[PDB]
Amino acid sequence: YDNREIVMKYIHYKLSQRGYEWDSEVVHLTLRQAGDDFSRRYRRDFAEMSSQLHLTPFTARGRFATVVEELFRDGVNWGRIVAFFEFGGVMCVESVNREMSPLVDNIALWMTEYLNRHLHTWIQDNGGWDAFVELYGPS
Amino acid sequence: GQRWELALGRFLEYLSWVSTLSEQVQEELLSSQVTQELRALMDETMKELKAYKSELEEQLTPVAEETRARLSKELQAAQARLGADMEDVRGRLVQYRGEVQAMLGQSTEELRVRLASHLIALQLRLIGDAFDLQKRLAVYQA
Repeated sequence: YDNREIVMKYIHYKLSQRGYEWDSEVVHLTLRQAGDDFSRRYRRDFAEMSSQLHLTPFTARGRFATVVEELFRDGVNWGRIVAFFEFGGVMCVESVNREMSPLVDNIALWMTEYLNRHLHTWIQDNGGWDAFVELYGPS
Repeated sequence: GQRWELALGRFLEYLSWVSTLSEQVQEELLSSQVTQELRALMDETMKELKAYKSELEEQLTPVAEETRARLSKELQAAQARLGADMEDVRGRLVQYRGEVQAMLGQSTEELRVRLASHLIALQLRLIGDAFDLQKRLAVYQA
């Protein structure tokens, strides 16, 4: 329910910063800023989809899985879910920069269910989604 | 506050250059100078971080203690994750070295794409783990 919408607007927003755009709102806003604080630690002393991989329409599900596994290999926290959202965004903007985009909808359904099935359980334990805003809100 | 973060920014900045996987980098990756350097910047990051939790434990004066045998234990483990990510980054480049050594110095693209996969996963988890900390180093201090 919730997680489908949260992915929608977060991907929505990640298009804007690359001169692009395609198809309780305090959650969506805080997560948008968290990904910005996160990304200007990234692109600060890094580079963008520059440390990239070889992304085809057929390997994207493999690289998504490899990265997402290793991201949560040893626990789940809020800072890593922001990375999970940031990574999912890095997928979509590398797509249009590499001439794919209906992949985005796949990536969008590669983040929702993963929250629904394997992340939903940890979310409600540490206070639900409204716990994320309480810890990253007035900051 | 902004010094273990600077040492971390020096670890990430160096890793950033290894993520370029340049001809320069690949030649370097067959030596032990890149993994030796990573341990230094990591052992510096953990040093500045360990000395900064102690620095807080001094001016940290409110001391509600029924939950602080839970507080500091949550953060002594949340720094345990940061040193873990930085150890993993180092190991992922030891495996790359030992893998090309079994290819007589040669290196396939299947290997470099796989290494780039792990480096991205680690950069993300590194930054995210450092984020879950710097916020938890403001519930400690405030």
